[PDB]
Amino acid sequence: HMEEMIRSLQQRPEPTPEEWDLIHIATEAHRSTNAKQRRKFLPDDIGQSPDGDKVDLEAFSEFTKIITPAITRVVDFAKKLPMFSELPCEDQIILLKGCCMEIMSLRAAVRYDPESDTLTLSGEMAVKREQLKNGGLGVVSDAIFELGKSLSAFNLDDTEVALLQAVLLMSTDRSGLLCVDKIEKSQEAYLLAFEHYVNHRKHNIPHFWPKLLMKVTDLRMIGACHASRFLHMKVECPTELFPPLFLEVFEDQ
Ligand SMILES: CC(C)c1cc(Oc2c(Cl)cc(CC(=O)O)cc2Cl)ccc1O
Repeated sequence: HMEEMIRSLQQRPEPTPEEWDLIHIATEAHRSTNAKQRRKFLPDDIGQSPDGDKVDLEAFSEFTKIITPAITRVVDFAKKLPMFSELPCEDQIILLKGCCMEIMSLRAAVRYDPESDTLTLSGEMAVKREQLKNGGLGVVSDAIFELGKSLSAFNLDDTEVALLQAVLLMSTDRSGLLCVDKIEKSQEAYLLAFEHYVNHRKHNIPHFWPKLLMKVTDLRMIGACHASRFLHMKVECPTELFPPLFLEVFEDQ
């Protein structure tokens, strides 16, 4: 026990004005690159749940038509982060390929609406778990909805979502990177700045930070699992339906 005491005995350092700068740049890089009022729903006849793993081409088409902008927004987000913009093109590619699905999934998960039990892709199209699943994501769809439901309680604000994206972007998990050190350092700086921003928000939730950190694992699973679905998508879907950017970002794996 002694949880209440231990909790209160913990030091909650606020953000140092080095971290407040990061937290501001990042927060705006995020806000300016991610756009519920006039959100159009995706027709219930599209992707309505033989072949246990068949991909509904119609649904798939609807999602690939809006994926290029979604991917462009993540790239735009990265470009607005100093420590990223200064990296070699090759590095930016590897980083982007390594976190694009995660960030896109995070943005989808936070736009989750419990009322309608849907997600809003590109901040406009509202999709039901079934549709996104038949459209190609399969279980990954189940995973993003599961994450979206659980993130409602966290009340993440633009900054937490923003730093969470920076943390995902600045990873040295993939190979072929050049500036491993500089990225590593940006990672640690964002994590630290992120943690202090969470101390500042004072969430009425027990072990919030540790829990929010576990969401990163959820997103990386979604990311990794997405690479599989993508392969399955290339098998089951006409190549003409795959936009160029979509292919560059998820192929070669
Ligand atoms: C079906 C297939 C084309 C596919 C859909 C897919 O759906 C999403 C889309 Cl379009 C856009 C976003 C992010 C956003 O809301 O901007 C987030 C998500 Cl999860 C992600 C990866 C994929 O390979």
